[PDB]
Amino acid sequence: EERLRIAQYYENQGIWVKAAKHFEQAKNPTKSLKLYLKAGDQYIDDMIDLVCRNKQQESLQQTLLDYLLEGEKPKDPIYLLKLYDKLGNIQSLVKIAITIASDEHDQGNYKIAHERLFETYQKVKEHNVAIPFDLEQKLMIIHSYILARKYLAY
Repeated sequence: EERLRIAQYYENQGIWVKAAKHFEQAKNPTKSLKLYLKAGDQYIDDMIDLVCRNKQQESLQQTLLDYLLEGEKPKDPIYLLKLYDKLGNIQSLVKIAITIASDEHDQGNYKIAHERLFETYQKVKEHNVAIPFDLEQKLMIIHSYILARKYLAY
């Protein structure tokens, strides 16, 4: 009942790492997302838990996505993909995964691209959504190249 005063007086003490998390437990999703916007990348997972806890609001996920779109340079795709999957949209998952896998394929890392495409294929299969043709075609081509290399090794 008295969360807001505790959070305010704790923020007035000069610290802002634990008071920001307290604003989350203050039954104030707006303040929660507003302060979590300025937090780090490692804290994002916790906000995803908040998405599991406060499904009424829709601005938190949108603004987290907006802040992470232009955040620094491209990062580990699987983190963004799993957080979008927890959000519940798989088409953007396939799109981003295909983009990153194509980048790796052009860089020459066929194994990493194949692994990421297989992971995306399995994730799509779990959600019972029809597998996009481009994803399957790229996975088949890379798998065929890997099999050809393995058979040439024999």
